[PDB]
Amino acid sequence: RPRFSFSIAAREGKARTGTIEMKRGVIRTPAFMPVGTAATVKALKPETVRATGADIILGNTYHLMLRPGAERIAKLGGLHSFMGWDRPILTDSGGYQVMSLSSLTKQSEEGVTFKSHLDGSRHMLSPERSIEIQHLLGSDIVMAFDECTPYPATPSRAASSMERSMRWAKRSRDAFDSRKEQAENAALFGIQQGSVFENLRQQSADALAEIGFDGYAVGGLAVGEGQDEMFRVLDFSVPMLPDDKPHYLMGVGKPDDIVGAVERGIDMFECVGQAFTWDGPINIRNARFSEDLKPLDSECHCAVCQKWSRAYIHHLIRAGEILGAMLMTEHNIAFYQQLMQKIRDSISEGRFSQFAQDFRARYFA
Amino acid sequence: RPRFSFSIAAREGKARTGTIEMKRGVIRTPAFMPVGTAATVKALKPETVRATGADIILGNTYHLMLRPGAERIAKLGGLHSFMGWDRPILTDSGGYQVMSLSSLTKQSEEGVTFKSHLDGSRHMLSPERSIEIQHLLGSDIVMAFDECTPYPATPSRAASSMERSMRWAKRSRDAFDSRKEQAENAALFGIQQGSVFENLRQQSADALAEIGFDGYAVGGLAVGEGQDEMFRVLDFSVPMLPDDKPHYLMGVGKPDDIVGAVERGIDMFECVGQAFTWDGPINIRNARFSEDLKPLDSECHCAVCQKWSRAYIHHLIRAGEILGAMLMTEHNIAFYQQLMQKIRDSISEGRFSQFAQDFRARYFA
Ligand SMILES: NCc1c[nH]c2nc(N)[nH]c(=O)c12
Ligand SMILES: NCc1c[nH]c2nc(N)[nH]c(=O)c12
Ligand SMILES: [Zn+2]
Ligand SMILES: [Zn+2]
Repeated sequence: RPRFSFSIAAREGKARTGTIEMKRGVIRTPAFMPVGTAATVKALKPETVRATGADIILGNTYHLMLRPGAERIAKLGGLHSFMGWDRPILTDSGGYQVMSLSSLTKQSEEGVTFKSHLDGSRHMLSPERSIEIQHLLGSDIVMAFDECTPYPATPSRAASSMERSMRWAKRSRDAFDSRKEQAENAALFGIQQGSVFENLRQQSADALAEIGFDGYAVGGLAVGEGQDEMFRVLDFSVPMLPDDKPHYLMGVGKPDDIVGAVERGIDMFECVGQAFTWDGPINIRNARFSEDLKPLDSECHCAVCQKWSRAYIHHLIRAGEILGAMLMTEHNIAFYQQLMQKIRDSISEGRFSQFAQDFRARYFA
Repeated sequence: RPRFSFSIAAREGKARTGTIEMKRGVIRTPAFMPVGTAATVKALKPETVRATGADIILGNTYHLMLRPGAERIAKLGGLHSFMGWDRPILTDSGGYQVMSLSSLTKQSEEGVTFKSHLDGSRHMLSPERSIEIQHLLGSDIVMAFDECTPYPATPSRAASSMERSMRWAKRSRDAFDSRKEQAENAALFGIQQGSVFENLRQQSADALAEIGFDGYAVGGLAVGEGQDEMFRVLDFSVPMLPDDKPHYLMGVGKPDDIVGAVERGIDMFECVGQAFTWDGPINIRNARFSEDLKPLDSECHCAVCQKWSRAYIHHLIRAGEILGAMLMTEHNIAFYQQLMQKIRDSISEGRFSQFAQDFRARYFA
C-alpha cells in the first residue's frame, strides 16, 4: 500500500534480501523480472508469468512508443489493463533500444532523434519525453533517461557520457516530480554510468545520491567486458550507491552472473532451444534428447516439468511449433524464479555463501 | 468404459444429438474436433483445448510418420502420453496429406509411395501400413485408408477411385481386426467416396455397410464444389449410410457449413487474424479495431473474451507476437465448441430448425 518502501529483512556479506512494497504489489528481493516486449512476455499469458513466481515484469518502452504508441495505450487504460498484468511494471527509458535498434539517430544535449527499425517514421526522445511516455504507459518504476557508453570506452568518452547522463538524471527527476499523479504513485530509479572506471563510477554515484532516487541501477555493464571484469567493477561500484535503496543491475540475467551479482549487493535483475537446468543449460534441439522421457530438469517444480518430456519439447522446437516456445519459456522463467527463491531463502538463513558454492559446483560440473 | 458405443438421445429432422462412449472418454455429438498437427493443437496446451470444451481431437498421421516417426512415438508411450492429451484421438489415414503435401508420389493398387515435403526421404503408405501407424500412435478412432478424388471428377475416374477405396476399406478392416489390441480398444471408421455422383455414393455406402464399420465418414467433399453443391450431395449421401452409427464429414468446419451439415445428418466435424463472432467473422488486423476495447465477441464465454480486448489482440497479431496466436486460437476453438453446444441443446429441445434460422440471420446480417 505505500507508493514505495524498500525493507531489508536479512543480510550476508554484501548480499541482502527483502521487499519492495508498492501500490500494485510487493516485490521480493533479490528479484528477477521477466521482460515484456511490445506489451507481452513472449509466448506467455500474464497469469502464467505470475504462476512462475514473478512479482514484477519489465516493459520495454522503445517498441511500445512505436507500436502501439504511448498515447494510444494511455487512451486504452494504460499498459497494465492493456496486457492484463496488474502487478508492478518497471519500464526502461527507451534509450538503450533507440541506440541499438533504431536508425539515423542524431544525439545531442537535448536528447535523441531517430527513425524506427520497422518503418521510416521520425521520432524524438529526451529525458522529459521518456518520463512522459513511461507515465502514459502507467509505469510503476520509471527509469531515468541516460546515455549509455559503448565498451570499450576511453576515459574521456566515458566521462563525457557519464556527465551527460547525470545532467539528464536531474532532468528526469524534475520531469517526474512536476507530474503529480506520477510523483504520487510511481517510483523513479537513477542509473550509474562510468564504464569500468572507479573514479567515474564514484562521481556518478555521488551525483545520483545528491539528486536522490528511489533506487539505483548499475548501468553500462554486460556490454562486452566479460564476467571477470563485470564483477571487478561491481566490487567497487555497488558500495558507492546508497545502501538503503534497491540496486538494479541492468542487462544481467545469466544464472551465474545473477549469483555473483547478488554476492556483490545487487537486488534486481531482468531477462536477457536453450533450457536452464541445475546441472547447466541444455540445448533441447540436440538429437540426444529425441527419446529422453525425463523432464527438462529433474528438480524443477514448474508445470512444464510436471507434464511433458524432453523428447516432446525437442520435437516441438525442431518442428518450429509455437507450443515449443510456450513450454520452453515457461520452464526457463520458472527456473529463474526458483533460483531467486533459493537465493532469498539462503540469505535469510545465513547460508548464501554456501548456496553459491554448491550451485556453481553442480551447474558447471 | 466400452470400446465403442454410439447412442442417439434426441432427433429433429435428419439432425441427431447423442454420445459416443469410448475407453478414453465420452464424446458429445454433434462434435467439433480441434486438429493436432505434429502432435500439437497449434499454440494451445492440451488443458486449454479441453477447457474450450473439446471432447476429442484429430491427429494428423502424415506429419507424425515423418516427424517424429510412428515407431518412435510408440517407444515413448504413444501419442496421448507424448502430447499430454488423455481423451480420445481420431487419427486420419495420412493419404490426404501425402497426396496434397508430399512429392514424387507413385500410386498403385498396393498403396502410395512418396517423398516428404520436408526432406527427400522415401516413404510408403498402404491400407496395412496406415492402420499400423495409427496403432503405433495409439489412436482411438482409426480411419480407413482411401484414395480421394479430385474435384471436379469425371464419372469414370470417380468410379475407379471409389472402387479402389472400397477395396482398401476391406483391407483396412482386416488389418485392424488382425491386431487384437487395436481391435479390442479402438474403433474403425470407413469412408464414403463417389464424388458428386449419387449412384457411386450409393454403391460406396453399400460396400462399406457390407464390410461393417463403427462409423462412416463422408469423404471427397469440401474440395472445391461449393456449399450449394456440397449440401446437395449430402442430401442424398448421408441417408445411405447406416443410421445407427456416427457420420463424419471430413474437411468441413465453416460455422454455416457445420449447421447445414448437421441439418443433413452429420455428427462429427474438424478444424479447417480471422476471429469468429456470432455476427460473422472479423479480421482483427483491420485498423478499425486498433482502439476497440470490446472483446472479440460480446457473448463468448471464453477466457480470452473475459480478459483481453480487440485492441490488444489487434496489436499482438500485427506485431507477430506468439500470444496473439495463442489468444486467437483459444477464442476460435471456444467459439466452435459453443456453436456445437447450442446445436446439441437445440436438437435436444426440438428447436434446431429455429436455431439454424436465427444463427444464419445474425451471422450474415
Ligand atoms: N548495459 C547495461 C544495460 C542494459 N540495458 C540498458 N539500458 C540502458 N538505458 N542503460 C544501460 O546501461 C543498460
Ligand atoms: N475431401 C474431404 C477430406 C478432407 N480430408 C480428407 N482426407 C481423406 N483421406 N479423404 C477425404 O475425403 C478428406
Ligand atoms: Zn521446469
Ligand atoms: Zn471468446
